[PDB]
Amino acid sequence: ANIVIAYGEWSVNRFFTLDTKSWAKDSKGWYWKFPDVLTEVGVFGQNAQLYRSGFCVHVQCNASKFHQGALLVAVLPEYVLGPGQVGAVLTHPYVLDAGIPLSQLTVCPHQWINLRTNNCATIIVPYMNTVPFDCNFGLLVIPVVPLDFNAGATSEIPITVTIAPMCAEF
Amino acid sequence: ANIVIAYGEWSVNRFFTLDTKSWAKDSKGWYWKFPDVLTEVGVFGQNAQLYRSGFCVHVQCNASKFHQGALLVAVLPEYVLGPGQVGAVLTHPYVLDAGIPLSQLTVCPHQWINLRTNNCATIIVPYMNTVPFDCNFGLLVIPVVPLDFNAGATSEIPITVTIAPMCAEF
Amino acid sequence: ANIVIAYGEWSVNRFFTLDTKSWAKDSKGWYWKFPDVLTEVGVFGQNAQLYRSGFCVHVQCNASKFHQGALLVAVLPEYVLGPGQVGAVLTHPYVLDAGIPLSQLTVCPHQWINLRTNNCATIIVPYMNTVPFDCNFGLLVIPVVPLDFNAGATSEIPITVTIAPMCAEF
Amino acid sequence: HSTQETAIGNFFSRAGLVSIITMPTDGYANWDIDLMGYAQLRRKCELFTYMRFDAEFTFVVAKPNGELVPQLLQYMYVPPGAPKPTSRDSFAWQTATNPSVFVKMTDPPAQVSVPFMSPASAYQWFNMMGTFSIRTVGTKKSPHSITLRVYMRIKHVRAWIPRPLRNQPYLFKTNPNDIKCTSTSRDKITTL
Amino acid sequence: HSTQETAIGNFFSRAGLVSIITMPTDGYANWDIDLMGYAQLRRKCELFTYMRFDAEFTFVVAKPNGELVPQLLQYMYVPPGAPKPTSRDSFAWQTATNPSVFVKMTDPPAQVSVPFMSPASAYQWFNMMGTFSIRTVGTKKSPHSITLRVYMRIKHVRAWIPRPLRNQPYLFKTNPNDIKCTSTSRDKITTL
Amino acid sequence: ETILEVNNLKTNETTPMQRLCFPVSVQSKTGELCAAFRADPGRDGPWQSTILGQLCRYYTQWSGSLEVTFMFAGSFMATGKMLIAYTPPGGSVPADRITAMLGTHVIWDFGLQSSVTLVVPWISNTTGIITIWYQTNYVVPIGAPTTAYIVALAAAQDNFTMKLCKDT
Repeated sequence: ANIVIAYGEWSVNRFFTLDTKSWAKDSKGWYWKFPDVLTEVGVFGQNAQLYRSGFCVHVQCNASKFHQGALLVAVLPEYVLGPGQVGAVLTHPYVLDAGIPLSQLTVCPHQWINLRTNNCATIIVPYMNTVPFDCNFGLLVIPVVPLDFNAGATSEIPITVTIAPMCAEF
Repeated sequence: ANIVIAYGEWSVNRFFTLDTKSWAKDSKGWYWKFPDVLTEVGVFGQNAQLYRSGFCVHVQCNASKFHQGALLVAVLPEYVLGPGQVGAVLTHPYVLDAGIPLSQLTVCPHQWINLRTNNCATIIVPYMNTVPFDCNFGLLVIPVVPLDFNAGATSEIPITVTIAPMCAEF
Repeated sequence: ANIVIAYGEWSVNRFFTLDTKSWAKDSKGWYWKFPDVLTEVGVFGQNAQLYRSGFCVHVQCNASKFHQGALLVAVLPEYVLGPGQVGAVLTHPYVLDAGIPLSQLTVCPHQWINLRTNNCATIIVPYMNTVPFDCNFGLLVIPVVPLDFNAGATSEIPITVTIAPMCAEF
Repeated sequence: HSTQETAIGNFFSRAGLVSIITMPTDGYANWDIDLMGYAQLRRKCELFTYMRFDAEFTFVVAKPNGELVPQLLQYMYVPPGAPKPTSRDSFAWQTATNPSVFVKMTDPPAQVSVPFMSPASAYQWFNMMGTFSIRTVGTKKSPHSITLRVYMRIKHVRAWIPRPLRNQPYLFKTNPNDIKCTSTSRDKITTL
Repeated sequence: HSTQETAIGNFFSRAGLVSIITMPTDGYANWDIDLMGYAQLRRKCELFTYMRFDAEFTFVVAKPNGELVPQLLQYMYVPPGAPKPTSRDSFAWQTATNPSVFVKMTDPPAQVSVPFMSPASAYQWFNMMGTFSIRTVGTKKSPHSITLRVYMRIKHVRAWIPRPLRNQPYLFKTNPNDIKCTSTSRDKITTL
Repeated sequence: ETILEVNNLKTNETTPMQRLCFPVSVQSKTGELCAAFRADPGRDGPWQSTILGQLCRYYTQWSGSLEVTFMFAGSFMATGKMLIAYTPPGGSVPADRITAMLGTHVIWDFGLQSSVTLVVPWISNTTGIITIWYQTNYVVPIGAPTTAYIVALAAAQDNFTMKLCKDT
C-alpha cells in the first residue's frame, strides 16, 4: 500500500519502458518532460503527430544490499527551466536549474526511494491544466545521498522508468 | 468564620513555615514577594529550578494581653517598587516605597490584625494573571498603630507567616 | 515469548539506560551490582540519599551477521567477591573472582545470548531478601565464546543495559 | 441619579489629545503610541491593573496659523516589530503590510480603529501598540508648515484588579519613582 | 488563534503600490498591467501555479510637492488586443469600447474593478490583463506637474498547485534565471 | 515534510549538495555529540531552508507544536543505536550522554526501524535544544560502506497557528 496518489484524487494500453540510466557516485540527476519525451515511444510514436490522459509512472532501482544511498522522485506541474528518451542532466542539482532550492522540493507529490528498505516507488498523477484539451509536468529524480561502496562491487546502479498511461482520451 | 476570600471567588501538600520577624516599637514594616520568596523553601527548593497554584497564607502574632497595637495585611497583585526568606524592610511605610499612600491600601483584599481581640488572620487568594502559565503579588504587613508597652515586658513580638499552597498544578 | 521469569514467579516509571560497553576479542567480562550502580542514575540519583522494588533488566547487543560469539547473562542473589556506571572488569572470568567455577553458573536464572539467532535478551527478577525492607544481586555478563572476525570489520560490538524498575515501593 | 454615568465605560469614554506633532519648513515624524503621554488619562488608568480596550484614533491636520491648504498627506500605521521608516523615499512606505490612509487637509478628519494588539489577555500597566509614520506625498518638499494633533478614544472598556491611586506626583515616564502629604492640614484637632 | 488570518484570502488581501507614474512639464503615459513590477507581492504568487483572482484598482493623483490643483484628468482602460493611443489627440481616446473614468484632483480617489480577463480557467505564472492610458483633458498642455500612484487589491482569491519558493534573487523580469545558500552558516556542527 | 540543513558549515559553501545530510562514521566513539541545533522556525539557521521557516517570515506571532523526522540511507546490513534528546526551553546544553537521558528522549535503532517522529511539545515567540548523541558505535561488516548519511525532515502539526502579517 505504498501507492502515492497525487493531491489525494485520481493497443494503446500497455507498459512503455524507457531507457535505463547509469547512476554512479559522481552523477547529479536526470529529468523527463511529459508528454514530450513519451511522444516518440511505441504506439504514441505516430499518434502525437488534443490529448487528455492520466499518467502512472513507475521508478524501479535494482541494487544489492551492499550499497547505500537514497533518491527523490517528484512530480512538478509546469516545470520550466531558466527532449528525447535520453532526457537531460541537471548541471546544478541544488537549484534544479530553476533557481528553486532542493530542500522545498517535497511540497509536490513525492515518494522516498531508499536503497535500504525499498527497491521501487511509483506516483499516480492526473492531468492538471486550465484548458482540458491541450510540457504538462516534469519528472525530477535526483539523489539526496550520494552513492558509496567498497572497491570490487558494481559501480553502476541501473534506474528504469516505465510509463503506464491510464484513462487516456485522444 | 473570619476566613477572607480574595475577590469573592476561590509531598507537595504541607505547611511551609517562614522565619519569625521581630516586631518592635521603632520598626516600620516587612514584605514578601510570592512565589519568589517561597522558591527556596522545602520541596519547592529544587522544584523551581511553568507553575499554576493558589496560595493560602496565614499570619499569626503571639502577644500577651498587656500590649497594644494593630497591623495590616493585604495582597496586592503585581506590586512593583520604585528576596530570600529574610524579605526586606520598607524605608517609607507611608508610600510603601511605591509612591502610593497607605490610607488607600485597603482597596485590595485585607484583614485587620488587632492585638486586642484577635491573635491571627489569614487571606486566601487565587492565581491572577493574563497568561495562565507563567512576582505575581506581594504580601504587605505594616503596623498602623505602633507598639507601646510599660517597662519590664517583652519588647519583641514575634510574627510568623505560614504558606499553605492549595490547588497546585505544575 | 523469550521472556525469562526468575524462579517461576513475579516520574519514577521510565527506562534507565546505562553505558554501552565496548566488547572486543581480548576482553573478559563485566558485572553490575544492583541497586548500588543504579542509585546515581536519573530520578534515583537524589532518591537513594528503605526500598522495595522489582527489577526488569534488558541486555541488547547490536552486531552484524558477519560476526560470531555468545554471551551469558545471569542473576545471582547476594553475589560477594573474594561501583558507578562504569561497573568493573573480572580479572578471572573462569572463577568469576568468587572461586566458583563458570560451568555451574547456569543454576541461577539465565538466558543465552547468541549473536547468530538472537540480538537481545531480558531477565525479570523480583526482590529476594530475608528482611522485606533493606547489594541484593549482581548481574554477570561474560562471553562463553570469544569474538572472531575477519580483518576490515568493526572490532568493537556495543553492549547496552537498560533498567526498567517495576512494582517499586519506597 | 442612574448608574450609567459612573460606569466604567463612560469614565474612559470622553476623547482627549494624546499627541502634538509639528513639522517645520524634516518632512516626516514618527510618533510612538503611548497613553502615558500626559497627566490626564494617566492617573485614571493606574487605578486598575489589567485593562482590555480597543483604540480609536483621530487624525486632525492644520497649519500653525490655522488656514487649510489643498495638500495631500499620508497616515500609516506600523504594527509592533515592523521596521520604522528612516526617510521619505525609504522602502517602509511602499510596504504592503503597513496600512495607509490617504487624506487631504480639506478632507474632514479620518477615524481609524486599532484592535487589541497584545499577545496576552490584557494589558499590564505596572504596552506598546506600535508606532505611526506621517509624511507629505511626493519626492519634493512641501512649502507649507504642518502641525497636526491626534485624538484618541477608548472603546469596549474592561477593568480588573482595582488599585490605590498615586498621591505623589510623577517623576519619570517608565518608573513610579521629599514625601508629600496627601491631604491638607490645620492648626488644631478640634478646629473646623 | 483562529484560522482566518492564515487563510489564502487574507494573505493577498492587503493593498500595495504596483506602479509609479510621473508626468514632467509628455502629457500622456501608457502603463502596462503587471503584478511582477516589484519584489513584494511577486515572491508570494510564485508559491502557487494556477491563480484565479479579480482585480481592484485605485487611482490616486497628486503633484510632486503634494498640493492639489483643480485639474480634470482622464483614466481609461484598454482591453487586451485594443490599439494603444499614440498621442493625446488620437482616435483611441474617443473609442466607445474603451471605458473611461473622469475624475479631478479634489475628487477623492476613484476605485475600479477588473474581472477575470483570461481565456483559460486560471492564470499561469510560470498573464496580460491589458494596459492603461492617462492624459489631461483639453487640446492644450496643462501647466502642472502630475505624479500619480496606482494601488491594487486582490478580491476572491483562488489557489492551486503549491510550489516551492525561490531562494535565489531574481535576475530578469520574464525569466527565473553564482549560487547562494538559502540558510546561514556556523563554524561547527555542535555549536549553538 | 521538508528537508532541513543540519550540515551547515563554512566549508560546505562551495558544495551546497553536502549540506543536505550529515556524516556518521566508525571513527566516532561512544558519548560524542553528532549534531545539535536550536529550533526556532523564524530565525536564520537550519530552519531557513524549510518551507515552514519561510512562511513564518511573513508573520510575527506564531506558536504550536512541531515534528522532526530522520531517514537512514546507509547500508542494509549496518546496525547501531542513536540517542535523540530534546531539552525543554530555558534549560542548558547536555554535557554528556547520561545527563540527556533524564529529559525527553527516544532510542533510534536503524537495524530494525528506519525512521522515528520526534514531537516538539510547545514553542512560542513573543527555544528548545535538539541534540543527537552516539549510543553504540557504528557496526559495519566487510565490504560494506564505513560511512553513512542521515537526512533530517520536519513538518508542522495541526495546532500550529500564525497571525499578525508583516512583510520582509
